[PDB]
Amino acid sequence: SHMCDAFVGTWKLVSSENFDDYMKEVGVGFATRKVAGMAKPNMIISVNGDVITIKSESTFKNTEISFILGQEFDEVTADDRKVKSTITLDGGVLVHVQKWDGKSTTIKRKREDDKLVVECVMKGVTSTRVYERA
Ligand SMILES: CC(C)c1cc(C(C)C)c(C(=O)O)c(C(C)C)c1
Repeated sequence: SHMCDAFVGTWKLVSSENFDDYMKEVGVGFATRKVAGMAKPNMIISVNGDVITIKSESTFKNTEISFILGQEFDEVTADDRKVKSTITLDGGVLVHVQKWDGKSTTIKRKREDDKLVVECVMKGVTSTRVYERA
């Protein structure tokens, strides 16, 4: 067994708070914010050896990233930012930092009770998105 095994599974978004404001802070345009904010994605997380894959599937966009912990990769985000991403495990929490254009945002993914909690931070603005097992 692997430590990320707690994250492995198919997850569905059941609540989202302050995501529009998070997206504003990130720089997402009006029309993208409106459509992306309406999305209720399924998040699919799998682990194969050292490689973790996180898929996001919704009516807005289907995204997929695969990565090894601590090793930087290029990511194109759902809002079409080209970012440099590094994901690490810090005391059981997946910490995902995205860097682009001199800016930085951090997305934390945590297991809490039976839920998977995603905290998105851009400067002083935090959005909390909660997922349950699908
Ligand atoms: C528009 C940007 C900021 C964004 C969009 C999405 C969806 C709606 C495709 C997601 C997500 O995969 O939940 C995320 C997560 C990485 C929180 C970010």
